[PDB]
Amino acid sequence: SRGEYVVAKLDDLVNWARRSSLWPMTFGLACCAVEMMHMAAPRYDMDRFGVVFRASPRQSDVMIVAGTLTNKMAPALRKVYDQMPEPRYVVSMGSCANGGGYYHYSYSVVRGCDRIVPVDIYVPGCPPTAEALLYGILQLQRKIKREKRLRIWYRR
Amino acid sequence: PGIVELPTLEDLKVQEVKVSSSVLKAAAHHYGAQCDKPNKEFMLCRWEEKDPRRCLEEGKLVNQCALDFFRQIKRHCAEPFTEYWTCIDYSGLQLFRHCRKQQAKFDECVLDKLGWVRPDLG
Amino acid sequence: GRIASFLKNAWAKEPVLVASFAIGGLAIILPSLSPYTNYAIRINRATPYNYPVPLRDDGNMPDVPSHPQDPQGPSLEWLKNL
Amino acid sequence: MWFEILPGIAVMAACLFIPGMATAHIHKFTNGGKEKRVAHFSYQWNLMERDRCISGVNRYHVTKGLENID
Amino acid sequence: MFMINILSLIIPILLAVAFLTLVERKVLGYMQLRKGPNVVGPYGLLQPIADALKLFTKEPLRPATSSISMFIIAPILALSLALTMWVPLPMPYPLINMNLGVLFMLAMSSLAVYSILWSGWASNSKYALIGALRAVAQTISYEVTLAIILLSVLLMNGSYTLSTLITTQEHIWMIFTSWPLAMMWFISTLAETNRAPFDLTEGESELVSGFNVEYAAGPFAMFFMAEYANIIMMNAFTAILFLGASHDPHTPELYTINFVLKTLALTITFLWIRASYPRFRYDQLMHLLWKSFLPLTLALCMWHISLPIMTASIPPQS
Amino acid sequence: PFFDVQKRLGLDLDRWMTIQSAEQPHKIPGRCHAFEKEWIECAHGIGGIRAEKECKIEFDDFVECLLRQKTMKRLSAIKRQRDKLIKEGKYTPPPHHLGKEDPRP
Amino acid sequence: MPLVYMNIIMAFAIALAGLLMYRSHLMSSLLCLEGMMLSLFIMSTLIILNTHFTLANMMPIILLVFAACEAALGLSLLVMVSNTYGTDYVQNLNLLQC
Amino acid sequence: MTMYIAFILSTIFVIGFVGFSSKPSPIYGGLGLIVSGGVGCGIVLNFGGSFLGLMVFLIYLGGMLVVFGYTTAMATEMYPEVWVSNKTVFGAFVSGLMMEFCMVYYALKEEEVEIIFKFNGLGDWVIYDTGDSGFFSEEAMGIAALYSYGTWLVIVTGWSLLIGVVVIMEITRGN
Amino acid sequence: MNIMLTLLTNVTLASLLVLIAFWLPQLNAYSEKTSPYECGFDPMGSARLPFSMKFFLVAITFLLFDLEIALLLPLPWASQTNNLKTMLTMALFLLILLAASLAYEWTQKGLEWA
Amino acid sequence: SMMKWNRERRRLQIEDFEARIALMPLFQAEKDRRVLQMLRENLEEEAIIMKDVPDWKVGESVFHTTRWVTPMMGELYGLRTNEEILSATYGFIWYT
Ligand code: SF4
Repeated sequence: SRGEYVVAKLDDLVNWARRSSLWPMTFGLACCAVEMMHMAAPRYDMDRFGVVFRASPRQSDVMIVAGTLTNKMAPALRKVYDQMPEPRYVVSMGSCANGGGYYHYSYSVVRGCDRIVPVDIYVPGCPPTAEALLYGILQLQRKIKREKRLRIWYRR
Repeated sequence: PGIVELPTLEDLKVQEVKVSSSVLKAAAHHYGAQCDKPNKEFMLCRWEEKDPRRCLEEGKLVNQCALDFFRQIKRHCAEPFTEYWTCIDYSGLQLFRHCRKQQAKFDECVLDKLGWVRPDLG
Repeated sequence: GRIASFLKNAWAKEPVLVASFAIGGLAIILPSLSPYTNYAIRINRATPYNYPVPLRDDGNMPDVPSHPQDPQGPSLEWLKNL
Repeated sequence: MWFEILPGIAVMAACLFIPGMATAHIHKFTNGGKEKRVAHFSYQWNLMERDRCISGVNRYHVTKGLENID
Repeated sequence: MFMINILSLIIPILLAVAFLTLVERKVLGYMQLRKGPNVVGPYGLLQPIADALKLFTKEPLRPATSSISMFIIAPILALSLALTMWVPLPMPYPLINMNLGVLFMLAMSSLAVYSILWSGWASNSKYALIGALRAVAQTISYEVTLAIILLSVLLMNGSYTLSTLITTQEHIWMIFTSWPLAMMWFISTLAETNRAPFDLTEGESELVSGFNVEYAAGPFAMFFMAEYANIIMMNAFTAILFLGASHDPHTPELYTINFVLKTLALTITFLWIRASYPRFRYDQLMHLLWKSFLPLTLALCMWHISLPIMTASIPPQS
Repeated sequence: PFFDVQKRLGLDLDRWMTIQSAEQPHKIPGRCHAFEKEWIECAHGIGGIRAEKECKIEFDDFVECLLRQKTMKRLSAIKRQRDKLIKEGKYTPPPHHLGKEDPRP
Repeated sequence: MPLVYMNIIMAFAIALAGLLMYRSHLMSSLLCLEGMMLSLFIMSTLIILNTHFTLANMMPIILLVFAACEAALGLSLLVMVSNTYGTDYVQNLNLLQC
Repeated sequence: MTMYIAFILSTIFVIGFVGFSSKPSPIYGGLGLIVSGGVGCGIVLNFGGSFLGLMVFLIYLGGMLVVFGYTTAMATEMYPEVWVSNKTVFGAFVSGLMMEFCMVYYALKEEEVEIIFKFNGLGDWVIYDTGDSGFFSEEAMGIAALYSYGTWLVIVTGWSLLIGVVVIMEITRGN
Repeated sequence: MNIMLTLLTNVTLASLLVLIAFWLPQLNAYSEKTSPYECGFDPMGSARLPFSMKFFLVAITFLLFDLEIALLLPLPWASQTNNLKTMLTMALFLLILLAASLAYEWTQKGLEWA
Repeated sequence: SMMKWNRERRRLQIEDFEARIALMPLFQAEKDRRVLQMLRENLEEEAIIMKDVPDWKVGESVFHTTRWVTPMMGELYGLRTNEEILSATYGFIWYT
């Protein structure tokens, strides 16, 4: 159907815009943030891919939970995620963020950021290498490329 | 109070100098040099009398003299003047600076055929 | 002597104020002793903003010209040479 | 390398160039192949109105020369 | 056809702003041993378009504590004023030729400041309020010196008509006549556009995002477009005022090309400064302008008033 | 207590701007220079009490030039009459007033 | 008199009524003073331009200069009042009575 | 409709005055003052006063900036008031708008309205003069005579401004 | 009228952009998303409480100096007079009075803050 | 360099002003004739318009003085078309 073709092409345009311009928020909890900065560094510059760190949650599109999320910090993380406008995607970097890692059995650690906020891509490692984080970001971009919001709207 | 004594339409009818602003500006200096007398008489009438009605005849004389000036130009120096006023027309401010060469052509032709000399600065 | 010490301290510590005061003082002083200021006044006067109203001839005005391009009256040769 | 920056600068330069050229050529088209007349003082506007009257088509740019005389 | 001219001025300027974002990202990256955006489009050309689409397809959030009317009005004011200021500029022929175009631009720049203050106040957030107050302090610091420098330079022009600047600088650039005023003017333009080292209103490092901390999606895009357009417009004003260009009336394209190149160079200088220098403290910015720039500007204004008189160089009024 | 220090010392501190008929830059005339001059000349040295009635014609002309109240009233009456005639259908504006003739240069 | 004069004089009347009818804040009444000054500027400018009183086209600028002087005075007093009471509320100027 | 640009702008001016005079929070009153200043600039430019109007707009734009900062500092309130947040402010606003609308329609319809003076409904274009100023801007030449004719006004105003700086310093010393 | 048309066009473009930004996107507005931003934790007080201005004196002096900015703008046309001596004297008088005011405030610790 | 260029500019301005001076008398004559013609047309059409109205003298002056008073915009263009009125009143201001 011509309507299906138009919807598919418009969805392609929107997904391309969203994946090409991915603005992570300046959120780094722990050692994994340093590998994130190295990703921002010249060798693996993420600005080439359109990933620009923006501080304000309302002006950001992706939250990368780099570092251990303590029970004290979890409400702030949830608040920052909520204040972030949608579409919003969450990437969990490092074993500490993914499932608690080295401090899984600590009283003051949330055993994974999945408990607090929905996570789209999990980047393994402790710390994950900057190339690994870039791979995760590109995987998130492909995931956005696979999204079918307008097609589902037309079919619904 | 009293009725205003406006002049009749026929009396205020005169032959008109139907030339564009660029054409007048191109010939402005020679026009002032040649037609000074009647123009100065009309100006004195206007400033002393302070009535537009009182000086209508002098204005008619002014218009006639301007027409005669343009007629002599057409007879003797038409083409150089046409090029000159064409050049001035292009500039939005109608600057003299951009058209110095065509002005030189017009001045030389006018000096030869008609003997007019351009008034100097001031 | 002490004035020189003050000037050196000013240039070392507050150069901008020294330059500003020097420039302002020169602005005040130099125009008074400049020959060309009268030329500026004359140029401003010479500009023909308003029409040169003719004056009636009573026969006793030798200096006033009876027509432009006549030897009588003001001259602008000075500005042309300037 | 550094030359890779140049293409975006060229695109920006073309975008910036478009306005001035468009303004100049639009003025030329509207004003009969001549620059739009600048009226910064009342005298020039009076000249423009007189030209509008002289033209006969109510367009100031239309210029009547020696031919109209006599 | 005047509407066509208005669209011709507006639409290309916005595209220029979009590609200026790409140029800045690449120039800063290369000055930082990086490559600016290159993945999205050949040499990163399509990155701006992707950013605009992403922002305008992103949810706009109206803060619960915000005053909606001012919150919405502020971006509209910023963008409309940014586009308006381009109108009087002679490139070479201005869209609107005003006898007092320079004062018009000054007043319009003054008006644009309220967009930042209104946005920050309406946001009803502490960081936004701090950014608005910083913008107030910045205007207090820079407006007087900007006006005095512009007056001093325009004394040689003889008018506030922007078009006549071309005639005045026909034989030489005015930077040679007034290079100190040119330096202070460039810094003041940096201050007015809220660009580094005077990027205090946004101040990401110190204030999370400054006045726009509560703005997302389209309104933030409008604020960004206004910012970049103001950068380009102010640099173009500097090019017209000081770095004059040759204008052949029969061929305006030459003047347009020269002017565009000079403005591009000045904007690149803006990005260069943002990369090189650190940020000032707003107390330090106000002190710089009031204690250092203002006295020198007063002295130079006296000098420029006297110089035409003592040198018999008073410019023609017309 | 108007100590006329200006008149005593021959200083024109502010009298230059007191009237519209005084000297102005580049001899730019005021919109009512003639009426103001006539009124000032009429009421000179005769005192305010006398001038208020012996120069009332001059002052009324000056006020009419300044405000145009009577001229505006007459123009409004003429326009009202013209509109009423047009409504009645017994009047038709001339072609030159309607724009069918080129106005005199 | 044309209607624009009517509107501008009405604006002056409205500003005067606003200033004479305080509510709580002093800043608002200082803004009403500034509004009165703006209305006066507009009236003077219109009169001087319609009557071609060339040497009187500077009077509006002097009026504006002294209006800004007055505004500065008002704000400098408001700052002291706020410091001494914590608010700009007019009800705190109550120590002096009668 | 373009035959009466002046009237529309003056009505906008009066509405801005009814806005800042009903006394909302100083922020919205400053908004009203800014709008009224812009409209007054429009009116003065329509009458031929480009420099004066632009100067008013520029000066009030800067003045309202300091007012805005002062408000956020001294004239601040937890719930700032808009023209629809209190019955008094909205009463004042509505009364002002109604009073305008009343006089506006009265004068537009009636040939000659007379509130306190006599006003004629004929458009402002009538009063304009038919003369020519030549190669000059009469407003600019008059405003420039402050330095050639108004030496006394310059003296007085300069002294007033210096004494104003001194006065502000003394009034804000605060002992 | 050209200036009016240009202003209308620019304002209409901006308003259309705002409309497209507030209507094209999808929205899931909930209380926590529209709450004020305080770097993750909740604000203590309001953002409408008084915010002390440590540079009040400089602001009032800014008003007083913007007056002088207004007074000095006619200078370009003033240089066209025939009494250039008086014009120059008065212009330098005004600029020297502005300099004096700045110097007084500076020396009296008025340009400093707090 | 600026001194030289500005002096040349002043000389060219003098040249332009002299051209205006030369052309002004003809313009003054044209303007006076046009104003008188417009006033006469207004007077005649008014004589047609208000012949019926009682106690209305036609072309009666509102000034006691029997002296020429420059007509206001309303007098010349009062009964002309709206486009003419807009042009005369606001053309120079609006033109840009
Ligand atoms: S996962 Fe490893 S590198 Fe990352 S924050 Fe935890 S301990 Fe540090």
